[PDB]
Amino acid sequence: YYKFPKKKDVEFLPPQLPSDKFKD
Amino acid sequence: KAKRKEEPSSIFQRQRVDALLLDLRQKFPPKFVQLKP
Amino acid sequence: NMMEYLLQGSVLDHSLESLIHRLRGLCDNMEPETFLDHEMVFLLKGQQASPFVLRARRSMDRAGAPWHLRYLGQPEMGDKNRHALVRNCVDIATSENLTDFLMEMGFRMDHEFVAKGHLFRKGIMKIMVYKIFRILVPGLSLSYLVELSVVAPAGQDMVSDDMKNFAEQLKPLVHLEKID
Amino acid sequence: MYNCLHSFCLSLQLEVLHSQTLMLIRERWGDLVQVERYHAGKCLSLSVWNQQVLGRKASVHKVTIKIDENDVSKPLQIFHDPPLPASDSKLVERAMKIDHLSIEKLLIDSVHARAHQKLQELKAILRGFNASIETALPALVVPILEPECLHIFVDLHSGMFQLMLYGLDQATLDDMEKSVNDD
Amino acid sequence: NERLRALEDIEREIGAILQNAGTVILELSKEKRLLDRQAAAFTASVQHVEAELSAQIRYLTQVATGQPHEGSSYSSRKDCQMALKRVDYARLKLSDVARTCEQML
Amino acid sequence: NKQTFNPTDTNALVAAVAFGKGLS
Amino acid sequence: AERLTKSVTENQENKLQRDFNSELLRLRQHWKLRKVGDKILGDLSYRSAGSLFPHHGTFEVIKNTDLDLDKKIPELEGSAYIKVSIQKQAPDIGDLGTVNLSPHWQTKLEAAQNVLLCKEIFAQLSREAVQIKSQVPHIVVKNQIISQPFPSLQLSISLCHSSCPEDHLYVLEHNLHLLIREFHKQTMMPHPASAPFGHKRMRLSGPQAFDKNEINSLQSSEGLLEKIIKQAKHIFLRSRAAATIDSLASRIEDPQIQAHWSNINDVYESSVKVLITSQGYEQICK
Amino acid sequence: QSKETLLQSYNKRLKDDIKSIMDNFTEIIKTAKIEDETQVSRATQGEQDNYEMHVRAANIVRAGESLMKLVSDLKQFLILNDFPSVNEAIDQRNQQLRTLQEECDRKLITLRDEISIDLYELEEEYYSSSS
Repeated sequence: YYKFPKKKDVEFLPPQLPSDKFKD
Repeated sequence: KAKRKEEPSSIFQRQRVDALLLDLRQKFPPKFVQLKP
Repeated sequence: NMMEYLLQGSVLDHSLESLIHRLRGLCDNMEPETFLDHEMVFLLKGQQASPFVLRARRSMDRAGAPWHLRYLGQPEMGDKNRHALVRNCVDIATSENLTDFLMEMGFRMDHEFVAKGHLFRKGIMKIMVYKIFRILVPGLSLSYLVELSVVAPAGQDMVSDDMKNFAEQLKPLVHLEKID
Repeated sequence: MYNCLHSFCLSLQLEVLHSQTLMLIRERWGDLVQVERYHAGKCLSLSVWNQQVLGRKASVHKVTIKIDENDVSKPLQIFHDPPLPASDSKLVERAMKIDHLSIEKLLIDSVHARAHQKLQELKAILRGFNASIETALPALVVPILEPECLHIFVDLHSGMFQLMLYGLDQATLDDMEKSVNDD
Repeated sequence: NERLRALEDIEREIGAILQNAGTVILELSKEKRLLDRQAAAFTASVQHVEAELSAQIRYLTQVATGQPHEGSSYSSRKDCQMALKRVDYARLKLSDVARTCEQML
Repeated sequence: NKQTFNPTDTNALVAAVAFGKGLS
Repeated sequence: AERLTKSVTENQENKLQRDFNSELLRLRQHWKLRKVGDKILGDLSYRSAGSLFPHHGTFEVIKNTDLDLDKKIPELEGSAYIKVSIQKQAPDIGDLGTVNLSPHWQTKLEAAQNVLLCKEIFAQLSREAVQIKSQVPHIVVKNQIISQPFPSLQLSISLCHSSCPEDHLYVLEHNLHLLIREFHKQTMMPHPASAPFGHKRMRLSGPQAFDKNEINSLQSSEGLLEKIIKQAKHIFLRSRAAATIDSLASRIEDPQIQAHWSNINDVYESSVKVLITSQGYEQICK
Repeated sequence: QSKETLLQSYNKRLKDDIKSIMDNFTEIIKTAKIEDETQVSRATQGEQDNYEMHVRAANIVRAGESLMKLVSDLKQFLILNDFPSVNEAIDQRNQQLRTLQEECDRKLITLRDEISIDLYELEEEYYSSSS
């Protein structure tokens, strides 16, 4: 994306993933 | 918004990678940006 | 040693189809079957006014298989927060030699009513069903009595919770009960 | 940009290889040959060949690897029990010297090299006894006549290298096996 | 096919004329033809559909805890396909033998 | 509202199975 | 009324592919029943008799605006391909293989069933490295199980994912059936006397005090041993046939030899009839 | 859990809603306001009472002629029972595949017999060759 790309803050880790589909 | 967005079969298990991910800003300090040239 | 359990009950005649159909497709591989037994309920007493468990009821099916009896009597106390429990046993004997020794030891009979029915292979447990028939030697509540017959040593006795869960699942036309 | 992914990729690679080893010993080998020495990240520490049955007397020296925060010249800086007991197949993890293929690969390399070393050791005394004998890919072969027979192999997973002479007298060669494992 | 036929009948009778019966009282626009539609398809069809729905609702309710209504779940159906594979292999072998015989001409 | 369970049959069958209580 | 008779008249005119009460039942009535984790119903894992390892099933019905389009339920994701060329020698396996390859939903289903089958086969046979290491040296690395009864030929029939002597077909079916056979032998219901819930042979211990030999023969081994014995018998029969047929070529002027094999050859047992058959004479059968 | 109770409650709610839609849409279906009972106004209030059907009359007839088939399909889809408790079409498939494999085995045995006949007859011919 263009905009301003001023996403500083911190974190820079987490996961952002998904596969919950096995009775769990 | 229907075909795909992020990830369908994106299973954990080796997500463990996450686990290590939780090492890296730590192995080395993120540099300040504040520049949207 | 071992233990004994029971989930005694009864059901009407007309209401058997849906019951046996539900009970069948639970843990059985395939090919459900049935069996006709033979009543030789005996009694071994005469010295202390306290009879023994001599219900030597063995099936009259294909030969080769050895006849035997199981211990079922004198319900012992205990079973804290559990279902019916009583010390039981089992002992197989030679074909027709068991009754020979019973008659040689001077014992009497107890009943002559035969109760044929079906069997169903459960999982960690076992269930059975039968209906009492008042007939002659070669051929009556009029209701299929069912129960959860299962034998096991002391172990953990956690099977009581599983039996209660099954009874909960077997809600419509059957329940569990003890005997005294 | 150079250093970031360099340590990161190799680190995640060794970690997932460790995980794969755990999964493999979980169902394939089990308590038979397994000792976990990996303490906390940044380095692998396995132990497979050891005093599992106290029969063998490298017998306990296992393998391990780390990063050591050094140049990227060495991929993993592998190290294990005393290697190169001979000078055959270059003794450097024969045919699988390079890493990144499989941990089980390096395991079979190590056990095969040690088995070859032991086979050469036995061949030494066999030849110094009298001429002559030969060897093969799995293990050595010693004849008795001038022709086949009298085959002997090595347990690639444990001590007490086995043997099998085509013929008769079973449950008796087990005494020979025990004596060879002991003395 | 009993339950399948019952479901098919319930589906075919789901769209009853009760929803379309809202134009039956206005049929008296000629004197103070099809006036019969205001009797049979006014409420009796809806009543019968509701009765059928209630009857279908009160079934045995077999499914209680786990996975009932099984029935394949198992053996040599697999080996039946395997026997088909053996038949195919025999076909291949017969074809090879026929090619050899043709070459033998 | 078809009845599927008989309460009287349950109590009667349990007492006539253990012994001959009610036969003689 | 128009919306009712136009949007629901699909099955009323002609039965076509439609997940709505017309397609989901066909696979269901054939494979499983109603189940819901989120939208998953009846995974094919053979757990009814597997008892080896569990695996869920990512199944979810879906629709699409097209012509002749079914529900297309989703799905291991791999495949199997078996080819036998077992005559070689190698110091270390690890290379690649030679890969060279309608109700689409059912095709995906059967492919998943087959891949789970071969996975379970390899899991069971893989549990043979740690064992009695005697009279059967064997190595295993990755999908390959190399073995040698004696140094004459190779072994380790195997397969791989996708994305001459005819010893290729009838080598896989046996080990394949071995799993369901082990399931059967340890599952047809016992029904020994009333319901002790045991085994027929096990229950038969009473009627006859069988010897220690029969006591041991009550159970048996499986897996690697069976396949090894089978391969040994096969290669041995092949070598015997080769020797017999080569005998004729090596000696022609000498009295030739006729060959006759049985018409019923057991798994392990077999028989061969061989006569002298002196040339141009029938009264020399001594 | 007892989902049959929830299904019965949903069916009863659907039936009650259908009955209400059939009943709450007959206040002006059987009459056209022939008399002026409105004490306030019959020219400006009574005329707007029927011209406001979208807020008064057509506010129930809209969903009342749309929710019926929707609820019908919902009930027919959420419960795809297939629960005859005996699985009628199971033993039939079993017998089908059993007959199939039986005929396959019979054909295989017959082919084996034919092949053995050919072999044995050719082996005798193989003896004839004195070379």
